[PDB]
Amino acid sequence: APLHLGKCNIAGWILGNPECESLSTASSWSYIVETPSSDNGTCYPGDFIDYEELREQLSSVSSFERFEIFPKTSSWPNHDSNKGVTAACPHAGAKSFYKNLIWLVKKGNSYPKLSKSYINDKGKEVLVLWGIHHPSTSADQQSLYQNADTYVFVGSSRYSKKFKPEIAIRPKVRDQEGRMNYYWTLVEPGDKITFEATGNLVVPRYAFAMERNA
Repeated sequence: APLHLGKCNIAGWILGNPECESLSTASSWSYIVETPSSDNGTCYPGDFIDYEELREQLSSVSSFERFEIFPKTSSWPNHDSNKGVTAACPHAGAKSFYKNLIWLVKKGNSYPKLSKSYINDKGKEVLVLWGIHHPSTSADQQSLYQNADTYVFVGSSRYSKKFKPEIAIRPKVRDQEGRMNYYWTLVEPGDKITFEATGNLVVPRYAFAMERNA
C-alpha cells in the first residue's frame, strides 16, 4: 500500500517541515501519494538538489526507518543548536524549523571548525540530508557564523563536495532574502560520511535507513 503524505510533498516530508507529520509509521510502500503546498516542502526558500532522483529513490521501499544520526543534545558541544529557528518555518504560533535538520549557529562570538563523522553500521543504505545556508548580507553571515569566508565539505567513499556560501540579497520569499539549498546522498553499509564546516551548514539530525523493492 502507498505512503500517504497528506498535505505535504516528498521534500516537506523528508526534511521534516513542521507542517508535515513526521509520519514514522509505514515502513514499506509501493508508491508515494503527494500533495501541494505554498511552501510545505521547503519553508525556508532555496533549491532542493537532485530532487527528482530522490523521489525516484524513495518511490518503492521494502524497509524504511528514521533514526537520530547526530543526537541534538550531545553532537555539537561547541556550537549553538537552539537558536536556528525562523519565521519562514512556523509551528504552533512560533518560529520553528525542519525536524530532521539543525541550523547550527555560533556560540557567543566563535564558530569553531566543525568535524563530525558517521559510520553506516545499519546493514543497509542510509539516506543523509543536509542544507547549506546562503545569508542575504555579509552582516548576517557574521551574525550567524562569525567567520566571513567559510566552506563546508561533505565526503564519503562515494561522494565528495566542497560548498561555498554565496552571500546575496535574493527576492523576498516568506520574508527571507537569504536562501537554503538542500542536499542528500546514500551511504553504503560500512562506509563513513564526514562533515566539515567553518559556517553555513544545516546539519543532519535525523537520517533514514532503507532497502529498495526488487
